[PDB]
Amino acid sequence: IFTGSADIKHLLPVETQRFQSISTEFLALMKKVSKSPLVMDVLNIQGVQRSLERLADLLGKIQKALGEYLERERSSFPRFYFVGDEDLLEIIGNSKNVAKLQKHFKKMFAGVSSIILSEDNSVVLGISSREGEEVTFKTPVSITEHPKINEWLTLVEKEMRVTLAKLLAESVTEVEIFGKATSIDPNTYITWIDKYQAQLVVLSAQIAWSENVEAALSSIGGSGDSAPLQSVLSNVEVTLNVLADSVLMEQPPLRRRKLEHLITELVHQRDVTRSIKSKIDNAKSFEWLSQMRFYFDPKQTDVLQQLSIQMANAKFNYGFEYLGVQDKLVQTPLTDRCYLTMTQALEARLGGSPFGPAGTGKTESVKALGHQLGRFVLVFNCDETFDFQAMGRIFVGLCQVGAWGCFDEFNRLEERMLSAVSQQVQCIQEALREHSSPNHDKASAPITCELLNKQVKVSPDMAIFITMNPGSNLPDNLKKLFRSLAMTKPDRQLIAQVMLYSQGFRTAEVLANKIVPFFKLCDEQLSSQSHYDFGLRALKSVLVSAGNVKRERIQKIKREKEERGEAVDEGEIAENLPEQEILIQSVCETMVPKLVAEDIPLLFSLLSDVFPGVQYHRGEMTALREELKKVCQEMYLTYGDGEEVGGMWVEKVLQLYQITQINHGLMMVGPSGSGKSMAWRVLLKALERLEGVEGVAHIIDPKAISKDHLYGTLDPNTREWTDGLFTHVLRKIIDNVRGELQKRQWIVFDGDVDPEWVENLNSVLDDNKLLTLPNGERLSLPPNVRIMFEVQDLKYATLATVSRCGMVWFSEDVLSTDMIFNNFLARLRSIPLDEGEDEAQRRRKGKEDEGEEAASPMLQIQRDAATTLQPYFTPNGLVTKALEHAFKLEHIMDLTRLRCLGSLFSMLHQACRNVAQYNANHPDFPMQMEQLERYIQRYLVYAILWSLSGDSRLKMRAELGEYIRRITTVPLPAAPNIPIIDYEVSISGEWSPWQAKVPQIEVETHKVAAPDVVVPTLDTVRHEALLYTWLAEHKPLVLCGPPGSGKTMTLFSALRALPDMEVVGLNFSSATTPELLLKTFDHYCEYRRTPNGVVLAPVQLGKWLVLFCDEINLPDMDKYGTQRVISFIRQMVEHGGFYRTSDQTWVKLERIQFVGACNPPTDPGRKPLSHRFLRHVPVVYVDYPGPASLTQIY
Amino acid sequence: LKRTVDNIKDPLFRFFEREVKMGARLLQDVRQDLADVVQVCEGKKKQTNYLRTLINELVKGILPRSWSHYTVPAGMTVIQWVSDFSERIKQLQSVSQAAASGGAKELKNIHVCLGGLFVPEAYITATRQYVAQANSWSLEELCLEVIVTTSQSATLDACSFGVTGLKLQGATCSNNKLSLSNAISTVLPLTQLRWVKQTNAEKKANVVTLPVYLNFTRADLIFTVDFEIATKEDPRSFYERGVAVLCTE
Amino acid sequence: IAKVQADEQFSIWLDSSSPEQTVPHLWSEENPATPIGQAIHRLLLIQAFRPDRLLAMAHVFVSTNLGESFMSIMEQPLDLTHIVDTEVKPNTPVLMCSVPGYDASGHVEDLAAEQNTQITSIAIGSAEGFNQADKAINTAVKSGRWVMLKNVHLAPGWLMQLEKKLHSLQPHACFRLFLTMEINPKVPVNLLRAGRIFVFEPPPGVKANMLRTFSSVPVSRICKSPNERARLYFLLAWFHAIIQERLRYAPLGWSKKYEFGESDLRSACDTVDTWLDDTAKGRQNISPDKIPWSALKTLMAQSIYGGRVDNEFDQRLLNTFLERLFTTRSFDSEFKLACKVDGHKDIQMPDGIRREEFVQWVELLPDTQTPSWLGLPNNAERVLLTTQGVDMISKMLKMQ
Ligand SMILES: Nc1ncnc2c1ncn2[C@@H]1O[C@H](COP(=O)(O)OP(=O)(O)NP(=O)(O)O)[C@@H](O)[C@H]1O
Ligand SMILES: Nc1ncnc2c1ncn2[C@@H]1O[C@H](COP(=O)(O)OP(=O)(O)OP(=O)(O)O)[C@@H](O)[C@H]1O
Ligand SMILES: Nc1ncnc2c1ncn2[C@@H]1O[C@H](COP(=O)(O)OP(=O)(O)O)[C@@H](O)[C@H]1O
Ligand SMILES: [Mg+2]
Ligand SMILES: [Mg+2]
Ligand SMILES: [Mg+2]
Repeated sequence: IFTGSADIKHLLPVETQRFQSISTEFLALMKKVSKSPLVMDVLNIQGVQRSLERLADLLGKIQKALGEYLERERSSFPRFYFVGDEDLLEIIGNSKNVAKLQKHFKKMFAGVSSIILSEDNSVVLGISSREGEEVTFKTPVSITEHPKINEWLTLVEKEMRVTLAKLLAESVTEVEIFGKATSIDPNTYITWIDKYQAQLVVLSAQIAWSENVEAALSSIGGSGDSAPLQSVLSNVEVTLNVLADSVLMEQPPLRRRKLEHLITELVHQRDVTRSIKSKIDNAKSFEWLSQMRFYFDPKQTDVLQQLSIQMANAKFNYGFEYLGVQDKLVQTPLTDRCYLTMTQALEARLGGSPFGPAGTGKTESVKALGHQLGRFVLVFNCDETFDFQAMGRIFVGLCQVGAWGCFDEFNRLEERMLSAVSQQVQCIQEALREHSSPNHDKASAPITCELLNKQVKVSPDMAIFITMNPGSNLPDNLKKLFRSLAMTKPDRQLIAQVMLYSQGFRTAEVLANKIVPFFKLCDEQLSSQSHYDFGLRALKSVLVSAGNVKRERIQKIKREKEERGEAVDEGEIAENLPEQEILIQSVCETMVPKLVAEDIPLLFSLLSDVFPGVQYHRGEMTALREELKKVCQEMYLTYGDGEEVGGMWVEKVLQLYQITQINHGLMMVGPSGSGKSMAWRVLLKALERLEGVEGVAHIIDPKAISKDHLYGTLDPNTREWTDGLFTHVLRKIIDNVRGELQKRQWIVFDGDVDPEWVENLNSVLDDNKLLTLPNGERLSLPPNVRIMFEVQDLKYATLATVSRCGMVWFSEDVLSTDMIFNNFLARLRSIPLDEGEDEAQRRRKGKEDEGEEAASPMLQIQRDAATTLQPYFTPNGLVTKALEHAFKLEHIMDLTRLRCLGSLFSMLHQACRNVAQYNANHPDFPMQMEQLERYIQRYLVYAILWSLSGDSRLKMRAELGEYIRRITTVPLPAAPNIPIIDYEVSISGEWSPWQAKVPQIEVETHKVAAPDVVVPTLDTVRHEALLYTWLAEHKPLVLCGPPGSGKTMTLFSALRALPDMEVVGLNFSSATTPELLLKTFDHYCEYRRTPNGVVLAPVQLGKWLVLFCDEINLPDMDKYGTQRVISFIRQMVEHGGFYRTSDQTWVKLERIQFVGACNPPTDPGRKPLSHRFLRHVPVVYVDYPGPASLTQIY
Repeated sequence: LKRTVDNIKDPLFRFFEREVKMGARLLQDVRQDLADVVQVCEGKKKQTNYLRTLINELVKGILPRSWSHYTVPAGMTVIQWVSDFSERIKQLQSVSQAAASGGAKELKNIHVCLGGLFVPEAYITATRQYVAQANSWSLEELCLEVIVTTSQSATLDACSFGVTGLKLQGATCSNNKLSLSNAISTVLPLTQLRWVKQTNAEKKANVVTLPVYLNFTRADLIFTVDFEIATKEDPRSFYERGVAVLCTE
Repeated sequence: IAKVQADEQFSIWLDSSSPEQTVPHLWSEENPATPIGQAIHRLLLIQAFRPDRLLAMAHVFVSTNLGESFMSIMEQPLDLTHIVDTEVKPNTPVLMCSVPGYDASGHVEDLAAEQNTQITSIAIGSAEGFNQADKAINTAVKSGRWVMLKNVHLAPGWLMQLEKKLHSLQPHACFRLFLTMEINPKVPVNLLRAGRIFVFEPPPGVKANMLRTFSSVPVSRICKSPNERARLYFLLAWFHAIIQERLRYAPLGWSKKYEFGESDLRSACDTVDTWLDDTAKGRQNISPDKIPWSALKTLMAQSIYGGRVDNEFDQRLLNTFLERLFTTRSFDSEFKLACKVDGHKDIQMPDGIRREEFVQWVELLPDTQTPSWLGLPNNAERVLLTTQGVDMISKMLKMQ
């Protein structure tokens, strides 16, 4: 407290002097203790007990004196009860730096997000909203003349209320002219709307309408003619026509929101006036009394008693609280009933309890009623993130300032919090009931309640609302103090109709009656998905987007006509314009990216059912389409338009682009191997080539590192701050050391999403676009930065994170097997296998690589191989049918298409490398295409069997071999009773049994059963060949099988057989974490700062380090089902590197491999590996050797 | 049900597929639990905690909470539940046979007992969309007209669908006209649900809106039916006496 | 089957009001069955034929086994005198559980009044209430005094602590602790197990409900000017009864059991007071046309009673009841509170214009209430009965 702000010492000089004296004594004592830290030595210090007791007494006195000072400051300015002790100390302590107070005005006030100071920052000219709307004080508050924070802040609040009252008086005086008129000039009306604040505009129009109807009903009674009421309705309709004409035009966002609020108001006013139908002729009839009426009395000296809002019996006063630009609600009959019930409860001094299913507008209706009365409503979310310790302070604040308090879902609280908050609500509500007691002296009414163990005065204007969700009921103590209301079915049709009318749609009613049942259909006919949201909020967002689409079409037509010689008329353009097509376009553009492959046909079927004959045509994007095609050609990817191959992938990348345009945070939640990474990389490169803005991506696996290593941490002992990986990246971009802003920065995460590492990201993904650090820094998200999540699923993701982010679902149908086959063939025909660093950058340096067709003999050999493989890699090619059969077969691991396909491609690469080594060993006789063909066809069959049935048992390997034999024409071995997988393809096209390659070794007398002797058998040599194949391409080969089969010994023997190979055994267990791999890298490797970047390479040059991880399955999953070390290995094998937790820099691996062994995942203690990890690993089922192999070995 | 390209296009097929999906899951679950109970009572299976509590509930007649994955009347015993389950699964088998062999269009001509279905409101939604798709009509311009036909297997129009098992509480439907009855409940023979184009005709005073509750507990509302008032009967009498329609009794 | 077809009086017996008292002999046996055998055979016959009468027949079976006067004590009013004085030990709390909305503290208040024993009544729920409770418990245990602890269902943990305190405590011979509750699952099992339990339920019926209503509403409150005020209360009282009794016949009466209770009655009384005071403005008499009928009907249908109602058909029923009762026609001499009652003769609203006249009319109501009073069909009772009958059997299965 006394070393955080210098002004705290000035506020409390006696206490500062006292603490300085104590601190001196305490530091001397602690030095004495540090000299002799033994507990017996400390206990033997002379008079230590008495000194510590005296220090405890004095320190308690200062802490109390400080608490009393804080309580006095809170009592002087009751709104300070809404900020904590640290925030309050910041507010009073930072008196000179007024600009530090602007971050707390949102907690204290309703719509006041900041205050506008003078040039010298000594005079508060006015207040400002979060949107930007400002209210200039009639008489500005002078901080210099009132230096105390409480004094000038109270003057700011009082001048807020007085200004609002005076501006409302002026606005009402102006709008009475429009009310008493038959033709409102659009320009004058828009000028009036621009002049006054949104809440004052809506309130003035409400006051004018209430005054007119009141006068009319009296006139109707005497005259006997309904003419006055008809005139009121006419005027409302004329003003509504003017508002519609204005809202079709192009308006500023603030004026647009004001127009929408005014339209929502006037629709309700016209409805009420039409309800002329019931033939009311008296102003005291309940058909008029039940309506909320506004009686403005400008002559009243007290601003809080100038405007009266009366509904039925109840009669409140406008609190004149600046609400900023709030979201007005469509005044449906359900909301009318809510207003009536809550006002009746408030007049009866009872609280309100709207109950119903979530999303029915309960807390929104409570907040809207509070804002209609000019009150400050605080909504307390009763989820797990509930401030229990602050509840008493906030309750005292509500009682003292006369603010409203709404609980989002009071039944979500746990039993202890529920009971305590119920007791507090009960005492406050009993105090409120005390105000309806006539015996209590009205002249002097100090009604108080027992809050925070003190008598807190309760203002009559405050109220408590308890929104509940049945399935349950109010606590037994609050049942008799609260009036319940069933808000169970919002009138979505009228909400949609009024919002569509406010967006300029002429056929608002038809479109509403279409779009509400359609959203019901989608919510009940689309696959149960967590990211699906067809509620009222989503419907409102869709309607707003449809209005935006309508206005952009209008602007496009207007610009086209301006370019031509044709005249321009906004209303004419709006009339000759399809509203249904715009609504369907908005619905599709909002929902299709989130849809799984099965739900798109369903969505379009339900759509056609509701909208018959209306077709959705996707926007044409020829420039980006051609850039995408060029990038896909460059990256060997497959491109297609519409129904062509790659069409779904291209439409997915276009959807991802539109989501990047709309949102700043977004997710790709397709399954593994569905084209997410290629989609966003190709989009980044296409945008780079199209817009000319450089694109940089920061793939940050959030689970390979801890939360502290991701967001940074500060030492509590020394207050030393460390930047985490994400914070370091964000700060780098914000620093703009190398003009980072001038470049498109995408922060991709590429890891599982859980409600632990995204909590700090919630404010970044929200509209705030701000990262709050435990240090206290507030890092603003730059406009170019795009936070991107590439995930497999959303099983362990919060609805908050899903809602804050755009959604693009990459169903596995997006990526076709033909597309992967084409990619493999193009890469084989283009990229030479033998060439490493050379001819790798030459691919980028050459746009078409003219004159480099015969780059190497390797390239020619693999091009000839691709030619022979081409026929088999067709839509109905042997590979496809075999892959379908592979899916039919059961496997030791969860089968994925890309695991098998990658294993097959690596085996084919090894086949062409074998052709190359044969050519090198026989310069005189190159392998003629004749033999090459036979060999490649046979090796293709071999690779298909060993890649699709590698996980399968011997029976299923035989089944796949028989299926291949049935469905192929290549010459398979003619063995009567020997499996095809028992044969090797030699260099020549002929097969050769594996048993021929098995030698007959002899073991010495000792070491007879040594743990390093491996007797060569058919399984041993076969698996060793597979290891050599898949380790030539440095894949994370995994052998799985029952215990005792020989996985560990075969792996170790084969790895040690390789000369340039350092084998490191890393036994995994449930306690295994990535720090084990980091320790292994520290022990066996070194980091070198190459010009490209940090490279982690083995200390021994010219040798590849293999990390034999003996039990891949064992590492335990989190409570969200994720093995952190497995994710680390996946990152290091996919992205080829990781991130140092000390430097926050990318470290690229060099000459480092991974090999794993497992027991079947069905065994106890073994967890199934993630599909994003299994995609890269080739898994082989090492079954028991069998009678012949056992016979040979033993 | 065997999903094909044309089958998935039919809303009724999709509904029936979801129904039989849920039915099969519960069928095997309940059958496995009963088989375990038989094994324990035969003496060859040890009473685990779940087995012990299941046996206790079956002996006491309390409906097991693991069972009843669909909407069931509250407080109902195990016997009533297994009887209803047998009837529902028999209906699902019959529907399965019609869909598999009778063809997709037969699903339009088959009479469906709303009580047997787990989600009959989804059936009513499907029927509405079917009519809309066949007649190229927009979905929201369709309103439901109910015609109770005492003639067995009464002709079904293109937009008229047959529903059996409907129970009328406290009223007797004669010539598609309701008359207050002192009987406990009158079974409606063959209710015909016809999806007609919505008109601007003003609802007559002799028209009553009756809720079609899922079961006798009146806890789940499926839809509403507009019926004609016979003789000089006030609709307020129908409101006070609690006249309604039950999918199952 | 053969006996059913051959019998000629079987049809009239099946359509009889009380078939359990005249069950025909429809079973075949070698030797005449003992009276309990005939009782069980009749019970089976009633369960098969007329399940609604099963309960009545079940009582007959109990009588033919445990005597005709086995249950006769229960219909008699509870005599807490002897039970509390002897049957209850000083260290055994007397738990007095009422249905939600009912009160049972008045019983022991009158018990202590007639027993001339000092009793201290304490309302539980607040910390000051807890301190008053435990200090009064200590004073009474050391002085042999009676303690009342009202609404102790509000503090379950404090109830557990009280049970633990009473277990070790050794009270005086005249100490008596009463704890009143509204039957909640929150009540500790150990407290219920270690204390005498008394369950109180209100006497069902429109007459009893209206008598409870008139008693609760202050006489002076119903006597305030204008003189029409009393009549309004009467209608309101009637309305309250008509709905609360109708709650017994759910789901036919109300689609679900709403918590229509004292809070709604107080809110409706307050609404009537406010609006009638606004309309009258001090006049001693106002015309029945001047009463804000629309205001009362709307506030009771959407705010007072309609707040709990979430079904649209229940709301429709509530609106129909309010539109039928609260009109100017209710101030006529021939207004019919309930029509087609029992199929013949209909309830007429009392002609009087004073509170005492309305209470007299309530007290002279015939003790022959049927669901036709509530607007329900007269067979609704039968449905209720048969449900209860099935329920009994279900409970009898759970005691197996
Ligand atoms: N080809 C072989 N030559 C020699 N011994 C073999 C051979 N195959 C299996 N064995 C024996 O079988 C056992 C295999 O041990 P090991 O290689 O540790 O099995 P594993 O597959 O790692 N089983 P686990 O780690 O328990 O899941 C040893 O006792 C070996 O001696
Ligand atoms: N447009 C394309 N044309 C051809 N092949 C493609 C295309 N997109 C992707 N592929 C192939 O499919 C593979 C998987 O694609 P990608 O790496 O984008 O998957 P992902 O969705 O990010 O999966 P994971 O969850 O494993 O990270 C690519 O490595 C490539 O071989
Ligand atoms: N009368 C109305 N006009 C416009 N929108 C409404 C109306 N009623 C409800 N909504 C919308 O319905 C949603 C319900 O959200 P909210 O009220 O916060 O949750 P709950 O309904 O569970 O309390 C809100 O997003 C709100 O925009
Ligand atoms: Mg909500
Ligand atoms: Mg990826
Ligand atoms: Mg091993």
